[PDB]
Amino acid sequence: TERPVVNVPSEITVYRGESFEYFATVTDNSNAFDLAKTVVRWLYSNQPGRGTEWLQYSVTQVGNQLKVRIFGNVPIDTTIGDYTRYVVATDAAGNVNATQTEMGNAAVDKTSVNGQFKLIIR
Ligand code: NA
Ligand code: NA
Ligand code: NA
Ligand code: NA
Ligand code: NA
Ligand code: NA
Repeated sequence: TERPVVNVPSEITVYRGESFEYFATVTDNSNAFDLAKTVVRWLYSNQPGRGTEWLQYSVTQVGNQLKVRIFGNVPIDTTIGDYTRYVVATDAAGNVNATQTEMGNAAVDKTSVNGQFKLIIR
């Protein structure tokens, strides 16, 4: 009950040669966040990820929630396919919606964590 909660589109579809601009939301029972530790990343590191290096995000406080803008410009030559990515949010007290251990276990087991989504390039 102390962890923040992301709502993100389960499948974010982007197209070669086009930009995109999707939104996710974070809520927390404390109403307060660590915006510097709220990120969009691939599994392995706090980075956008190989094959999706153009994936960008921004974090804004709106009232008691976070607005997470997920955006970028997809190069015309980008490789098509499907990638798993993550919105990892931190409340002001340092609680997270998903830990790296939870993320790693889900990736191996083919299960999911809060904030996980599929990024599909067409
Ligand atoms: Na909390
Ligand atoms: Na949801
Ligand atoms: Na839902
Ligand atoms: Na554009
Ligand atoms: Na709240
Ligand atoms: Na961390």
